[PDB]
Amino acid sequence: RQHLLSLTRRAQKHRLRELKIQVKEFADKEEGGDVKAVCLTLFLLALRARNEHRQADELEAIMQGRGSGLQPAVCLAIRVN
DNA sequence: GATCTGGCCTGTCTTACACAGTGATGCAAATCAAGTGTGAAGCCAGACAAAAACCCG
Repeated sequence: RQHLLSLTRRAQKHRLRELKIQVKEFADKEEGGDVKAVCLTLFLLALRARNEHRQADELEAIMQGRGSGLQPAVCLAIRVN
């Protein structure tokens, strides 16, 4: 009810229960059973309102499996060679 | 007896059998560290007007 960095996982849960309600219903009725992409783009927009295309591109990269992730074939290459 | 020949003995000669990987130095290239005011690529403005993909008489 006060802040969120100190509010725990379920404290935040009870804080935005109704946020979750609306977002899940709208998502799984509009995108035909999906919440990942809609919450993804929601956070992208709500952070890009502060024109932080650096973090936007970084998050789109981690969603695209390229950057600070080392896809398992790469780590396997390193362990072998 | 005298010699022939065949067997064994070395004796050379042929191909082959394990070196790139270690930690160190040492130069060349990159960057980067400030200065300070720029413009440029998007941001987003609620609301409005020309195209691709597919429904529809």
